[PDB]
Amino acid sequence: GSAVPFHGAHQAGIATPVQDRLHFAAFDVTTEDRAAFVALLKEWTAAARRLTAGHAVGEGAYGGLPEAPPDDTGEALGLKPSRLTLTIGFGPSLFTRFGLADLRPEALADLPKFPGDNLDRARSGGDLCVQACADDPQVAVHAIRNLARIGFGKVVVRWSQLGFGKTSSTTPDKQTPRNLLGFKDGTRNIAGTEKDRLDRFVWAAEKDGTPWMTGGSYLVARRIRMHIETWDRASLQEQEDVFGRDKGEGAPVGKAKERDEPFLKAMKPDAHVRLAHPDSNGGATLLRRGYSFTDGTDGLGRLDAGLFFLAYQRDIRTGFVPVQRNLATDALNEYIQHVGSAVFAVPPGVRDADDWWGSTLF
Amino acid sequence: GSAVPFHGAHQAGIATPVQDRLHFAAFDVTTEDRAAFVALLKEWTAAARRLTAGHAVGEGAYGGLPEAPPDDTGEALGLKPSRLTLTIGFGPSLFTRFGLADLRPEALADLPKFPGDNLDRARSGGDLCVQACADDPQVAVHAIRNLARIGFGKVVVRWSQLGFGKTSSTTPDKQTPRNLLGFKDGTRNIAGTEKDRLDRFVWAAEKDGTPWMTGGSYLVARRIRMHIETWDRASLQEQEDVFGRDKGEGAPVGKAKERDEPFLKAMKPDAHVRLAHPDSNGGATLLRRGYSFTDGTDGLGRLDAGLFFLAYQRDIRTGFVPVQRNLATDALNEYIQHVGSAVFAVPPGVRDADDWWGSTLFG
Ligand code: HEM
Ligand code: HEM
Repeated sequence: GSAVPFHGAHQAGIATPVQDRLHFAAFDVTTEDRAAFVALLKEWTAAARRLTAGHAVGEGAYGGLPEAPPDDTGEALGLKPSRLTLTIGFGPSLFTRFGLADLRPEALADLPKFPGDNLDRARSGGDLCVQACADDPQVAVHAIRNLARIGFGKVVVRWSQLGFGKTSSTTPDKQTPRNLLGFKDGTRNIAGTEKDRLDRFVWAAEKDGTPWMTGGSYLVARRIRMHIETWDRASLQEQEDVFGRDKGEGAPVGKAKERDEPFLKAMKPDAHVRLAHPDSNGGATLLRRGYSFTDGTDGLGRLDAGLFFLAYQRDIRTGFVPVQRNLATDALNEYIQHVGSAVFAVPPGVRDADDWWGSTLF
Repeated sequence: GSAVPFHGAHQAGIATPVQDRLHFAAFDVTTEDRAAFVALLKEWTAAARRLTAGHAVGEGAYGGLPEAPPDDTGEALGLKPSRLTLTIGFGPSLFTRFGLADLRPEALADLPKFPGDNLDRARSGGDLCVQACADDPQVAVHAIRNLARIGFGKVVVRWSQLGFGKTSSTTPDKQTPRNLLGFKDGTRNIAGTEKDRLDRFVWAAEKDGTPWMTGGSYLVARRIRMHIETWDRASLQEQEDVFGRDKGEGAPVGKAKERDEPFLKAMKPDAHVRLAHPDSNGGATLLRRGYSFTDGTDGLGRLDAGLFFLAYQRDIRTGFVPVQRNLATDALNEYIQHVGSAVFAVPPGVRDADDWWGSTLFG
């Protein structure tokens, strides 16, 4: 139930232990007035300081003037902070506004088309994003709803995604969660304690070429549908061969324990783990932080199921792009389809109580 | 505690403690063969016994023959029972199959059209339901996914709804949950401790007319969207006047504490509490067991959120129908819309290890 500190050199919600629930929103900007947009970023930062400490925004949820709408919508009253983090990102499309064209980072690369992509344009892209993670879904919905309300007239929600359960780990000391295919997901990630690996693979550095982004990161979001009818009729051996790990323990093929190191030559040449491993990709390493979803039925008698994949990296060109390119022959492709995509530059942290989201850019 | 017993005179999931999360699924039957359907009910009961104890279905999720699909899909390995309950119900449309038309209970009444209804036919009705409630949403989803798999070829999933209430790890058990309008929700309800009130208002009795249903109950489900962005622009006074209770404490107007008994004459005539109260409805009293939902955002950027309303009662004609009829002029109607509906007869409990869901109906 405890609070996660909001201020720092980096934004929380990346290296932080992964919380149980997600509410992710992408917004488009509707104002052309730079000063008005700056005012919004400041007001949002002030609200985020309240929300992440379990307090109501503005003057509260009740006890004001009877004839005015309350400043806070009130549905998180009496709840703990529940490890809420709020992480903001800026999309490539933002940099066509407010005279920002020459400040777009090179590392904020547009993704190529990948074989098998079927991207819905309405649930792709976005001028900006807010990732809300918490252990209580009500706390996460409250945060997104109140930010959107404050932004009325300056921003609109483009698309959103809820995640009911995590499929990732930044804490190797704790149990690794399973995805809806029934396999542990998150064994070989980057841990929040691994400061050297975070500096090498996740945080942007001054020397990388974009000063305002120092201490930030780059985010790729992919909405992935899972063909569960097809998967659920596969044999146990087929399932294990797809990944290169056994289902019950999650050990590499031939080994006894989850955290034993993979021996790649024992895996099939199209096994997911073999293709995705840093040693297969010139050392490229990612911080994975995704969640499972189910959005009803598919209208054909079946449950809908998928994975909302999130990865953080120091440079999109040296992280997600080489790895996903190497997955062109993945055995897993038979059972999944990418149906949504977005990239964002995640700025540095809010240093103290006088700072504000995006201050290094604006 | 960690598990809820499966066996009993009544099914669990009605009077037993309210769990943090819901996965509710409605199913349509595709077979015409009565024997095949009975065999499914037996297989589903065997699976439910395993699932509610935190065990995998059948021979397990791994360690069987490599060339066979696993019996259990594996996504709940390592999780706890999580207070899982599985509650089955039968829709009016099931009774047009298997020669059952003369065994439909009179208390399983079709609902009338109510003012302002905008029902999506695709998210309404169903031959069967399974209500899966647990404190961990992955435990609930795993249960529905595996029942649907076991049934493939005999049933399909018609519609599915996820919901949430409180998070019990961080929120005290005695605190009333708030709904997404920011008001406390559940103050004046039937509690599972009230044995006599359950007998009077919730459980079907033998003398009610349908012997196979003795110890069962009747369920109404309504998916109710809230117009969140319109509500959030209303004044504090307007929101309180809609309900007849204050927002901070949830006390009735003119009183000081949440649990103070209401004085109906102090509320506005079309306030929700005044219209819904038993004294306004000839004594009609309901067990509410609903869950909030937030599904995402719609094509206009608005939040697709609301209340998945569930009510249990001894007879639909003397429970939900009179009360919802009385809400025709409710001040709350400005901010909500009913967009899905279904009714089910929930049979009696599974008595012991040799009994099965539906045994009193099928024989
Ligand atoms: C529905 C889609 C996916 C599923 C079900 C899935 C599943 C898994 C599983 C079960 C593991 C093994 C345990 C672990 O180390 O985490 C794994 C590893 C991994 N996955 Fe995926 N994955 C999916 C999509 C992706 C995508 C899109 C990428 C990147 C483009 C990716 C990158 C990785 C990486 C880098 C590893 C760790 C390899 C290593 O260093 O040992 N995965 N995945
Ligand atoms: C989105 C829809 C609804 C919302 C937000 C809502 C909200 C509330 C609230 C805040 C209360 C007061 C606290 C309490 O005693 O629980 C209440 C009471 C009540 N509601 Fe509703 N309600 C909704 C729909 C319905 C429907 C559809 C019915 C029945 C057909 C219903 C029946 C009642 C009853 C019987 C009470 C208790 C009144 C009493 O005995 O004091 N509600 N509701």
